[PDB]
Amino acid sequence: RARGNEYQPSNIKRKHKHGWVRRLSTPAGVQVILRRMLKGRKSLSH
Amino acid sequence: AYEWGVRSTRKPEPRPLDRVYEIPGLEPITYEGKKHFVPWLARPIFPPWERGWNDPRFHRAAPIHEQTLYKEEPCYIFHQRCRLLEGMKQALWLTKTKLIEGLPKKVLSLVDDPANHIENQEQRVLDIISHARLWHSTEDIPKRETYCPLIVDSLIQLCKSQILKHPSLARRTSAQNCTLATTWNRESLLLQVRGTSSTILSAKDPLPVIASREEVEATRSHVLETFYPISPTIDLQECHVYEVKDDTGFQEGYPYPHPHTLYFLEKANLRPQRFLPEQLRAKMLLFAFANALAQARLLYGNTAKVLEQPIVVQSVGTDGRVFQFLVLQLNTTDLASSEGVKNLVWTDSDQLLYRHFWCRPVIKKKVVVEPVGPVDFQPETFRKFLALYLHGVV
Amino acid sequence: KFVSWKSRTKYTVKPVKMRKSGGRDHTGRIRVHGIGGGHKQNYRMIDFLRFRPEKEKAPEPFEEKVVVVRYDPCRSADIALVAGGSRKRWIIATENMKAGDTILNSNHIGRMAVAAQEGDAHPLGALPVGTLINNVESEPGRGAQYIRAAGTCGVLLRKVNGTAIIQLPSKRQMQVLESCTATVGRVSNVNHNQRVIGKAGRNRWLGKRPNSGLWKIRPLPPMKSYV
Amino acid sequence: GKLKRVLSVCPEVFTMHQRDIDRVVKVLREKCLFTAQHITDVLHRCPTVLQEDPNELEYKFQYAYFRMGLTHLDIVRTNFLQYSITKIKQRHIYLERLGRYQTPDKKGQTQIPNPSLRNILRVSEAEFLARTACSSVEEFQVFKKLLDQEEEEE
RNA sequence: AAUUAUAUAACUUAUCUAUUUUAUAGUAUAAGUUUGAAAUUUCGGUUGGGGUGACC
RNA sequence: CCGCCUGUUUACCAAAAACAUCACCUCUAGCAUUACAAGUAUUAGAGGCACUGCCUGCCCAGUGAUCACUUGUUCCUAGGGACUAGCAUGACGGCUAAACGAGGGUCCAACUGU
RNA sequence: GAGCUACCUAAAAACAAUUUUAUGAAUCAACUCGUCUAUGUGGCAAAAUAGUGAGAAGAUUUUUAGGUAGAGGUGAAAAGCCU
Ligand SMILES: [Mg+2]
Ligand SMILES: [Mg+2]
Ligand SMILES: [Mg+2]
Ligand SMILES: [Mg+2]
Ligand SMILES: [Mg+2]
Ligand SMILES: [Mg+2]
Ligand SMILES: [Mg+2]
Ligand SMILES: [Mg+2]
Ligand SMILES: [Mg+2]
Ligand SMILES: [Mg+2]
Ligand SMILES: [Mg+2]
Ligand SMILES: [Mg+2]
Ligand SMILES: [Mg+2]
Ligand SMILES: [Mg+2]
Ligand SMILES: [Mg+2]
Ligand SMILES: [Mg+2]
Ligand SMILES: [Mg+2]
Ligand SMILES: [Mg+2]
Ligand SMILES: [Mg+2]
Ligand SMILES: [Mg+2]
Ligand SMILES: [Mg+2]
Repeated sequence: RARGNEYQPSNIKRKHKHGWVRRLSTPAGVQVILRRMLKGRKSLSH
Repeated sequence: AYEWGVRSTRKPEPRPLDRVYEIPGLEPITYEGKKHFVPWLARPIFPPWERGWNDPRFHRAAPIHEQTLYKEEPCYIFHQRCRLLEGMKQALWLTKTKLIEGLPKKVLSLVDDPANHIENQEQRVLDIISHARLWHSTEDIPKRETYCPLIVDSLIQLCKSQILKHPSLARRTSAQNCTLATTWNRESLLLQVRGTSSTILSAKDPLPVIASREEVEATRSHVLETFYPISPTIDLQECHVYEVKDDTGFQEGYPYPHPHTLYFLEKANLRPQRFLPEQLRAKMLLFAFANALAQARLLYGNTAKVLEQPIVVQSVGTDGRVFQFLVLQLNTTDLASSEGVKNLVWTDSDQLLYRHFWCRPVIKKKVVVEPVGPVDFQPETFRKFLALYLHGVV
Repeated sequence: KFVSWKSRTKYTVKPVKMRKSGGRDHTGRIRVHGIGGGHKQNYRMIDFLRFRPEKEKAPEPFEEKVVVVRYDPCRSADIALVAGGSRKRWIIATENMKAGDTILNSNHIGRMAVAAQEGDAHPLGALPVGTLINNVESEPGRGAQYIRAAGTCGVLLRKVNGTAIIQLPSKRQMQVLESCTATVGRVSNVNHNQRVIGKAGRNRWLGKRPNSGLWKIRPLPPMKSYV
Repeated sequence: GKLKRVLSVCPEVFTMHQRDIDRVVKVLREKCLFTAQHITDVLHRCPTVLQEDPNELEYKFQYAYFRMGLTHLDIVRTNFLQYSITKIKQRHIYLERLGRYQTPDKKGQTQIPNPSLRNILRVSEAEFLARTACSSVEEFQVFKKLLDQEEEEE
């Protein structure tokens, strides 16, 4: 079958998988935020 | 013995207290001053909190034992949803009554006279059935929660048209969703009834008595049947916080003090939520008996005695297709003992108005096997319905 | 995130809704293979302690009335609703139970043997030796755990002192005190094993998934030659 | 009845310590790959096995399994374990050298039908030599002594 | 295949409790023995390419 | 010819004779508060394998005949006892069986710019 | 990293006409799949189009949200699948 379309957008899924509350839930996710703050990223999370 | 509720689903036990608390004479240092939790300081112990005033939206009820109406002795309450396991037999025991099969001869004769016949009676009845089941709605198949109430109101309207012949029918009125209650004792058991009626027909004059004093006295030979090992209170609600009340349905001073008929409906769409026939009849006795007793107690006070003037009340119950009829006579208010004069009840059971209804024609191989409309209509059932309505005037 | 559905705390006769597992632990990984799907089902709580006296009642033998004998999706045997006093509860149904019968639950270790009718619960000591039984209890007051399947019965082989030997359906003998209750008679649905599934689709209804496609005596040194 | 025979043959079963009983059972299960039912069969049939120490029962079983080519069922049916190792080696080795016995091959086949195990062991020595082997009594006595010397050298 | 292997499973000896008149129960650990789920590492040379042989 | 049948599989070179499957067979387990399971040997887990009927079925200790000897296995010293009467074989073939298939072949008729 | 795909949990949904019966039956749309041939091959398309084919009340198909993670997971075993 034809590939290239694996992104089936859904806002509820997007915010739960990669969102702010999700990142802060574990210590590993909190360190993800710290790295992006040190680099200077304008977007810390979805 | 197996215990219900797995531990993983139960609330977890409180954390153990810090060991610094064990040491006597030492004041712990906590994070209370900071106003937030930190993992490396001791957990404070706070005293219980009181707002200092009452917030209606966050009211909390006091425990049962603190309620002003708490009573050590239990009261068993019968309400709408209660379904008696033993059916009529248990109902008769609770009300100290004797059962006669078939309707009273006087009432039955009212309709045998062709003068009481309505014009085009059979055709008009067929139209009401079709309107209740098919025509009233925009939907293809209406549901019982709609047509079951509708069939009864339409039939009452048909019978109520007989005022042209009998001007005396203007002395009665009907109300919706009135409530009834009574308190009485049976062999040391305190019993109460809390209920409601779909509609109540009230009259300005009492109904004629059915049985003579001679028949009333002859009941003493009859003995109420028992059903060991099952207790009479099975399926009743045991209450320890209750109040003693009696209610006919209207406050004192109502111009129409005599209730004529009580109507009860089974309008639930799902079968498990609908009373079975026998259980429906048992509910009718207790609800009707409560109405009669409350009316008696009102007139003759709270004393117990054999009544000089018996009280008669009628009841009709249906699910929209099958009909059941009831007439009750209250002879005595001394129910504490199981022996003595007994009340009397007449029952006509499982009267089918129609067998089935088709909202669409039945077609097999392009042949209309069954047309739309009622199947196996029985006009006899309506006449019994009409006879009860006319009783007390004609 | 998995939370067990077995959280209800109070006994009742109303059916309870069940959640299936799929063979997965609370972690979420498969632990048992071959489980999945099937028809939706409701749980009816069975009371396995036959001699439970009612609230505020003394401990002496009582009787109860058989209201129904009904099919159960969660077992191989069938169950019966029984009412006594002002209480109703489910129990297991013996081979020949019928609606309207009356049954006896006893607390009395008769010095002599008590005549036994199918379905009544008696302490093991009373029953004569050789009388078939089921729903056996290992310890007094524990609740039945053995021989509660369809068409299965045990035998009371022997009694000495205050301890009896029971023969389980597997034929492995077992012993227990004589103060633990048991009910006489074989369990219902004696012909359960005779069923024929017929087609593969029927197993999928029961909640069974298909198997997987995938398809040690070490000799001693003197045995190496003739391996 | 199984207990009755065990008690008569091996009165010390009750007296024996836990350790001793477990080792005999454990050898039969883990090292000999006997099923649950057979284990009960062997204990009832030849109670003397419990007295026998381990590392001798295992050798005896492997002798039949590998060298003699017998199967689990054959051992249980014939009460092979009951017999002594000396008798097994003396008779089996004599037949093998004579060419009257063949270890089954990898395929499971034998060019010549092997003698029945009952004839090898159950029967008397006189009948065994006269009928199964068709040999002379004197030759067997010489062979037994010769075998003894070889074991001594071993 | 070589080297290990408190994955499990068994035992044994201590240690710590109970008792017992030596004695049998158990065991937050240490040292051995037995099983082996696994772990790391390797695939001499000349003889065409094999197949049996050889050979250094 | 192969497979019993409806189903499944190598997303992007393989859809099948492979995998699953009702049926049948072997092995392991006597028990509760998170799976198996709010279950208990007619139950649960692991694995093999077409079904159906039909031939081929043999390590019971031998001979006498429920009885005596001869064996075997053990002890106590070549003698003396004890035990073996609460059970009793098995292993292949040809079978297919109607139906079913975008499975692999052979053939007749019709049909046609092959 | 399970918004693709593999399997599972919860809440929902679709199935005309005709013949049989009383069904993993039959003919054949919707819908799901992908036997055979030609075209295409930097293509309309990093796997399509045109015809022709298999199933189509069931072990059926479909939607929404949740679960299992690389020494691993899932698997009607193709050493298949896990952007
Ligand atoms: Mg992209
Ligand atoms: Mg396989
Ligand atoms: Mg096939
Ligand atoms: Mg197919
Ligand atoms: Mg699949
Ligand atoms: Mg492919
Ligand atoms: Mg195909
Ligand atoms: Mg293909
Ligand atoms: Mg296959
Ligand atoms: Mg095919
Ligand atoms: Mg031709
Ligand atoms: Mg998903
Ligand atoms: Mg999707
Ligand atoms: Mg259809
Ligand atoms: Mg596909
Ligand atoms: Mg087809
Ligand atoms: Mg088709
Ligand atoms: Mg179909
Ligand atoms: Mg393969
Ligand atoms: Mg391969
Ligand atoms: Mg990738």
